[PDB]
This record gives sequence, C-alpha cells and structure tokens, in this order.
Amino acid sequence: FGIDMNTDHTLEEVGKQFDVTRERIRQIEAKALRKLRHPSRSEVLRSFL
Amino acid sequence: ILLRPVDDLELTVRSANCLKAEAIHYIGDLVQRTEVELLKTPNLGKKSLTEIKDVLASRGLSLGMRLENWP
DNA sequence: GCCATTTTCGGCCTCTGTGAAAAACTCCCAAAGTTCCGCTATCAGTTAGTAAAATGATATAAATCCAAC
DNA sequence: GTTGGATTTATATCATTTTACTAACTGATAGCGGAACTTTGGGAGTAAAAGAGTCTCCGCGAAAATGGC
Repeated sequence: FGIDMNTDHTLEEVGKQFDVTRERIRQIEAKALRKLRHPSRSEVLRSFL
Repeated sequence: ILLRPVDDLELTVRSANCLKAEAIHYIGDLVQRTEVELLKTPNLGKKSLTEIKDVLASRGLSLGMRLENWP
C-alpha cells in the first residue's frame, strides 16, 4: 500500500524483495487484515471514518 | 469487560479450540476456573496457559476471582 | 518669472449578489471522439497438499521419604 | 534407627495440532489497443454594385507639478 515509500507495489515486487511467492504474500496480507479487523486494535482507526 | 466474547481476546487458535472444548462461551466464564482445573485439559498445556494468563493480566483480571449473582 | 493645462487626492466598520442589442451560407476534407470487441494483467475467493515447527502427552529414569518392623 | 517401595520430580522421546509455503481452479474486472463509424473543427469561396466613426456625456474643487513664452 505504498506507505512511507515513493511508490506502490504489486505482489510480484514484494515477492521479489523477499524470498516469497504470489499466494504467500496474498495470505500474509489476508492475515494482517484479519489481525487488524480484530476489535482490540481498531477503536482508534474507527474514529477516522 | 466480563460480558465480551472470548473471541475478543487475541489468543492463539490452539487456545481458542481448547476453550471451546470446555464450552467456555464468554469471558468471565474463563476467570471462575483456576489454573489446575484448566490445565487438566486435552492440548491446553503450559505455554498456552502462560499466554492466556498474560493476556488476562493485560486485561488485568487473572484467573480465580469470584463475583455476585452471575447473571 | 509667469500663465495654463494636467495630475492627484478626497475617514472607518457592516450588508451586498450578474443575467437584459448587434443579421450568412455552402462544400470538402481531416482529425478527434464514441463504441465495440478481443487480449492481457491483476486480484479476491476457495480449496487442498506437503514439509516443518510447536506444543503437549507420555515414558523412563532417579530422590527421597515415610511407615512399619 | 532404618530401608525399600512408592510416590513423587527430572529428562527425553513420541504424537498431534498448527504454521509456513506451494499449486490449481474460479470468477471477475480493469486496462490497453485496434477497426469502424459518426461528429466536430478548420479552410476556401461567393462576380448588379454596394466605395469617410463614434458618442453619449457635459451637475468636482483645491493644490501642485509640469511645459511654453
């Protein structure tokens, strides 16, 4: 999502920067979004909507 | 706080499965059961107990305390 | 040194809303715009699989300790 | 006083559950490029002869800096 960087990236570029493939990166992102969808770490960001 | 789903606890899936083994549905149910009672459980071992008690201490309510007229 | 024509100024706040004339067509050609379809890239959604790590359960070995003789 | 079985701790190995990393299918969706078609946009041309501008306005005064003689 291009935060604190000069450009945005697809999962190919993130896969190449690490030693990791398409589906792996896709499901690390999925895991991150489930982690942040938890109510414990989301009350602060709710007020931003 | 004692009226929230155990889901809203951020615990490892092993611990969640183990808690569903004893049909613990909401929090507070978890706190009226001591450590020796809990540990006598399939797959709910040492490290899971330390994780659950550390998250409980983050909630601040470690295992054991009693209350009135629940519910 | 003296007319004689230009140039330059003329208090602070507050509200306020403007549409109001004016008369050609015609033909040819090129480029932009609109729309449709096909290929390609990119991602969510889901399932199943395999190796490995993590964790718990059980096993195997002693410490010692406590009761009975 | 004691001592040996047993009733607990101590250390290690095994099984179960989960994690980390693959691929394949599914379904869509957006973006780009080309071909055709319709719209827009620029240019050239017109053969009774037609052959000198507005422009209403123009209810200002005192002083000073400028040419012209």
